[PDB]
Amino acid sequence: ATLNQMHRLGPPKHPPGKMGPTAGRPQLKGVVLRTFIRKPKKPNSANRKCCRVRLSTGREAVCFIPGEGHSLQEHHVVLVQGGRTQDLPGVKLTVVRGKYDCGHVQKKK
Amino acid sequence: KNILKIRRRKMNHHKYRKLVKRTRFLRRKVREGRLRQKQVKFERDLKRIWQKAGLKEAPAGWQTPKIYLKNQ
RNA sequence: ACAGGUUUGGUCCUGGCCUUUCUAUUAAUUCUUAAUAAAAUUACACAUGCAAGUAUCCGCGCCCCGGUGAGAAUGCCCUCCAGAUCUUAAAGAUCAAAAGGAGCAGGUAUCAAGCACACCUAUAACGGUAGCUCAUAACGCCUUGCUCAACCACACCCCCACGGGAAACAGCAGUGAUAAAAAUUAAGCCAUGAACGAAAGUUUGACUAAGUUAUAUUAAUUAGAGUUGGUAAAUCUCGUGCCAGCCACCGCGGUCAUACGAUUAACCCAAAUUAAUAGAUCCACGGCGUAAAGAGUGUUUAAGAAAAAAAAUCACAAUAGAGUUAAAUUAUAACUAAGCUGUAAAAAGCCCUAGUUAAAAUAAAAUAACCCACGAAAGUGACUCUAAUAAUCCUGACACACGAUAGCUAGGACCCAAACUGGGAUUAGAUACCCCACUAUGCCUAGCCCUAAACCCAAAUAGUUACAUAACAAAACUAUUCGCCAGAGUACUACUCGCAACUGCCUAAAACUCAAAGGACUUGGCGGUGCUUCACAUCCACCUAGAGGAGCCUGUUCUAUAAUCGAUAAACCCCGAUAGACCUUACCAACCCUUGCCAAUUCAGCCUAUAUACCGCCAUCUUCAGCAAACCCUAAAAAGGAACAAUAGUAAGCACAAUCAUAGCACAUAAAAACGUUAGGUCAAGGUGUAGCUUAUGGGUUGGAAAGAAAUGGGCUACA
Ligand SMILES: [Mg+2]
Ligand SMILES: [Mg+2]
Ligand SMILES: [Mg+2]
Ligand SMILES: [Mg+2]
Ligand SMILES: [Mg+2]
Ligand SMILES: [Mg+2]
Ligand SMILES: [Mg+2]
Ligand SMILES: [Mg+2]
Ligand SMILES: [Mg+2]
Ligand SMILES: [Mg+2]
Ligand SMILES: [Mg+2]
Ligand SMILES: [Mg+2]
Ligand SMILES: [Mg+2]
Ligand SMILES: [Mg+2]
Ligand SMILES: [Mg+2]
Ligand SMILES: [Mg+2]
Ligand SMILES: [Mg+2]
Ligand SMILES: [Mg+2]
Ligand SMILES: [Mg+2]
Ligand SMILES: [Mg+2]
Ligand SMILES: [Mg+2]
Ligand SMILES: [Mg+2]
Ligand SMILES: [Mg+2]
Ligand SMILES: [Mg+2]
Ligand SMILES: [Mg+2]
Ligand SMILES: [Mg+2]
Ligand SMILES: [Mg+2]
Ligand SMILES: [Mg+2]
Ligand SMILES: [Mg+2]
Ligand SMILES: [Mg+2]
Ligand SMILES: [Mg+2]
Ligand SMILES: [Mg+2]
Ligand SMILES: [Mg+2]
Ligand SMILES: [Mg+2]
Ligand SMILES: [Mg+2]
Ligand SMILES: [Mg+2]
Ligand SMILES: [Mg+2]
Ligand SMILES: [Mg+2]
Ligand SMILES: [Mg+2]
Ligand SMILES: [Mg+2]
Ligand SMILES: [Mg+2]
Ligand SMILES: [Mg+2]
Ligand SMILES: [Mg+2]
Ligand SMILES: [Mg+2]
Ligand SMILES: [Mg+2]
Ligand SMILES: [Mg+2]
Ligand SMILES: [Mg+2]
Ligand SMILES: [Mg+2]
Ligand SMILES: [Mg+2]
Ligand SMILES: [Mg+2]
Ligand SMILES: [Mg+2]
Ligand SMILES: [Mg+2]
Ligand SMILES: [Mg+2]
Ligand SMILES: [Mg+2]
Ligand SMILES: [Mg+2]
Ligand SMILES: [Mg+2]
Ligand SMILES: [Mg+2]
Ligand SMILES: [Mg+2]
Ligand SMILES: [Mg+2]
Ligand SMILES: [Mg+2]
Ligand SMILES: [Mg+2]
Ligand SMILES: [Mg+2]
Ligand SMILES: [Mg+2]
Ligand SMILES: [Mg+2]
Ligand SMILES: [Mg+2]
Ligand SMILES: [Mg+2]
Ligand SMILES: [Mg+2]
Ligand SMILES: [Mg+2]
Ligand SMILES: [Mg+2]
Ligand SMILES: [Mg+2]
Ligand SMILES: [Mg+2]
Ligand SMILES: [Mg+2]
Ligand SMILES: [Mg+2]
Ligand SMILES: [Mg+2]
Ligand SMILES: [Mg+2]
Ligand SMILES: [Mg+2]
Ligand SMILES: [Mg+2]
Ligand SMILES: [Mg+2]
Ligand SMILES: [Mg+2]
Ligand SMILES: [Mg+2]
Ligand SMILES: [Mg+2]
Ligand SMILES: [Mg+2]
Ligand SMILES: [Mg+2]
Ligand SMILES: [Mg+2]
Ligand SMILES: [Mg+2]
Ligand SMILES: [Mg+2]
Ligand SMILES: [Mg+2]
Ligand SMILES: [Mg+2]
Ligand SMILES: [Mg+2]
Ligand SMILES: [Mg+2]
Ligand SMILES: [Mg+2]
Ligand SMILES: [Mg+2]
Ligand SMILES: [Mg+2]
Ligand SMILES: [Mg+2]
Ligand SMILES: [Mg+2]
Ligand SMILES: [Mg+2]
Ligand SMILES: [Mg+2]
Ligand SMILES: [Mg+2]
Ligand SMILES: [Mg+2]
Ligand SMILES: [Mg+2]
Ligand SMILES: [Mg+2]
Repeated sequence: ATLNQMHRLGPPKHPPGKMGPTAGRPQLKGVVLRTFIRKPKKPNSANRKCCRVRLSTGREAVCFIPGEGHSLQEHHVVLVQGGRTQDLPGVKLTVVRGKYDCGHVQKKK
Repeated sequence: KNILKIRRRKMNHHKYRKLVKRTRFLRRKVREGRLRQKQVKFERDLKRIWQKAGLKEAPAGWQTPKIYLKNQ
């Protein structure tokens, strides 16, 4: 605006980033509650294998399992990361495949 | 056109008024409920001062009137 | 940033989100060796071993190094130095506590007031004033080491450690618990530094040299990871069929997927490669008519900006008083007639109605006004009189004073209007639009409430018409100011603060969700918009003859059958059929035949699935006038492109038209009728792309089908 205004208001500061689902950490350890299924948003349709998990942050969170096929039993321990899934509403947490109770999605050779 | 912004407002307002009619008395509670907190916090605010200024009693001729609950 | 992708049928514009670059942890997949740097989840709890000694006593040393970042908006910077120590023939030097202040210093104003935060007396601890801080952010709250040859802070916790919990590795190694986060219970004082020593010297988990770890660079001995729709380097065949799955953004999968999973080639990085999460980087010296943003209005404070000119008058409707009434309407009488009112049409309603003639109150102010004045704005236009329109004139608030309608409180008023409500219609319904009553309420006096599309969506005050077209609208801009705007919702919302409000006003967020949301335009299409002109078997009005009823014929649709297919709004229904007893025949039932028509073929043959893969032939708009290359123009182009006293259009082609045929004319009919549209019709005329069948979805023989409860389309024959 004017100079006195730009003086009184200071220069603009770049606002600190809002921490996401992982609350700033790269990954999270988690424990399974109930394996289940969700339906995608409109233009595309499927059914995605989801879990409900608890995080070492003591928060419960809905997360996504990548790949075709898996074994996920209650009380299994998992690792999770912050990939958001573009199909579904509100699932912000992927499960890392290959660690703990989820082994690398199997090969059919 | 810009009506399409107004439509939203118009609706959001209408849908609010309707709400505040059904909810009226629930609302009325929670308003007065907080006024009785206000007046209390207010009181404590001053009480704090006697006790901070070393006096035992509230100073002479102090009834500490109720502002928030003022009616009629 | 040298930018790039992403809003729409498309075009700009505005505007987020994302990609592309570099670093760091951690994870997944791989991993050969050295060298060098770096080593770290945790002020959670700690087993054990060590991290201060020296030295003729005494003395001196003993968080100094070393560790950590818990705390505190801490602090940076700059003054000024008490004290401690060192040197020394008394003054130098190094640290530097306290105490200060030029200036700089995290977020938040939804934390706006704090509550004695000041001074004066030098009298010698008493008296005297009534102050101080604060919108240039006081006082709060929230988060946090840092501005780095270092500085600040802590040392089990109770900011401080007398005392209290209680028995302390935030020294080196190690260890439980915790966390996405994993170095040796390692050797030496040999160098440096430190402590003591007169000294040799002694001690030192500081440090030195190692040990461990792809954490980062370097060198080679080491080859692997990710990608391949687009942004963005790079693809073939299968499988799968909106499923399994993938994507950072746009998106991919619904039978032929370069987007999935797996091959095949490539691409690019490479002892690393991807993924994740944090950073660096990243708004606005840009804007505010239509896009997010000029507050409803004025004045002043604080704070600022300044050559000269800058008070002239109502063409008369500011405001506040007090008085007054012309038209109309109403009470209420006098007559007179039975109706009067009311709509598209009615009904209900009223006849204490209607017309006429009289006539107060209340309310509202035709024409003038084709005027454009007065007020700060809201607002103000019947008449008269009284009072009367700030500032020698810049800007200015959260302060002050006003602020349409509606609404609230008390009292009056009540012609007419009228939310509500009750009748009446309309309607599927009609809580509405139409009708009829009647109320709060519009009116006055006094007090509140403080909101508007309070909009001319265009801030104030001086200027200029220079420069100049995003679009549209009211053409473009300086200068001084204040106010306001950082995607869209969420949200004129939740909590706060204040208000004569207590379904209120004002101030005004976040979770979450999305990759948009917006402004202006462009061609279409559409319109129970408006205007003109038509319809010639054609909508209406009109004429004739029929269909719907009856019997029958014949086609669909349903039921029934072991027993075809196709068509099925206009553009199906005596339709493919100008044609089914066997045949046709594609169907069902049984039986049978396997190089099984042909010159040759691990080959024939298939009325099997795709008409949404198609060619063929057609339907349809359509007796509609347009389609389309080649160019040319438009202060830009999505697109448009004519005016004949002509203004940017020219153009061969295909349509129409013209000619042909109906045996001469003419008209009439026939024919013709592009481009496209309907993914319109038909893989059963035939032919084909893709798929399937191959001792059968192939080829033969023998029979068998086509029954009517109905429902309906078209015909025929009648009813004389
Ligand atoms: Mg992902
Ligand atoms: Mg809404
Ligand atoms: Mg409340
Ligand atoms: Mg848009
Ligand atoms: Mg599109
Ligand atoms: Mg559009
Ligand atoms: Mg996006
Ligand atoms: Mg690691
Ligand atoms: Mg230190
Ligand atoms: Mg340090
Ligand atoms: Mg901290
Ligand atoms: Mg604090
Ligand atoms: Mg502060
Ligand atoms: Mg000092
Ligand atoms: Mg709040
Ligand atoms: Mg005193
Ligand atoms: Mg302490
Ligand atoms: Mg003690
Ligand atoms: Mg400790
Ligand atoms: Mg240790
Ligand atoms: Mg210690
Ligand atoms: Mg451990
Ligand atoms: Mg590490
Ligand atoms: Mg040692
Ligand atoms: Mg080393
Ligand atoms: Mg390396
Ligand atoms: Mg190898
Ligand atoms: Mg399915
Ligand atoms: Mg395929
Ligand atoms: Mg891709
Ligand atoms: Mg693939
Ligand atoms: Mg590496
Ligand atoms: Mg910039
Ligand atoms: Mg403009
Ligand atoms: Mg706007
Ligand atoms: Mg906003
Ligand atoms: Mg204005
Ligand atoms: Mg104002
Ligand atoms: Mg407003
Ligand atoms: Mg002044
Ligand atoms: Mg000037
Ligand atoms: Mg008056
Ligand atoms: Mg009169
Ligand atoms: Mg009269
Ligand atoms: Mg009358
Ligand atoms: Mg009428
Ligand atoms: Mg009647
Ligand atoms: Mg007029
Ligand atoms: Mg006017
Ligand atoms: Mg004046
Ligand atoms: Mg002023
Ligand atoms: Mg008002
Ligand atoms: Mg009123
Ligand atoms: Mg009334
Ligand atoms: Mg009266
Ligand atoms: Mg009335
Ligand atoms: Mg009614
Ligand atoms: Mg209807
Ligand atoms: Mg109507
Ligand atoms: Mg009445
Ligand atoms: Mg009024
Ligand atoms: Mg107005
Ligand atoms: Mg307006
Ligand atoms: Mg406005
Ligand atoms: Mg102003
Ligand atoms: Mg002025
Ligand atoms: Mg100029
Ligand atoms: Mg344009
Ligand atoms: Mg927003
Ligand atoms: Mg409002
Ligand atoms: Mg509100
Ligand atoms: Mg306020
Ligand atoms: Mg006809
Ligand atoms: Mg016709
Ligand atoms: Mg008939
Ligand atoms: Mg008949
Ligand atoms: Mg049939
Ligand atoms: Mg049947
Ligand atoms: Mg059919
Ligand atoms: Mg068909
Ligand atoms: Mg058809
Ligand atoms: Mg026929
Ligand atoms: Mg037959
Ligand atoms: Mg057959
Ligand atoms: Mg089909
Ligand atoms: Mg077709
Ligand atoms: Mg075809
Ligand atoms: Mg033509
Ligand atoms: Mg053209
Ligand atoms: Mg002829
Ligand atoms: Mg002719
Ligand atoms: Mg013809
Ligand atoms: Mg012709
Ligand atoms: Mg079709
Ligand atoms: Mg059809
Ligand atoms: Mg065929
Ligand atoms: Mg073929
Ligand atoms: Mg057979
Ligand atoms: Mg037969
Ligand atoms: Mg019939
Ligand atoms: Mg007949």
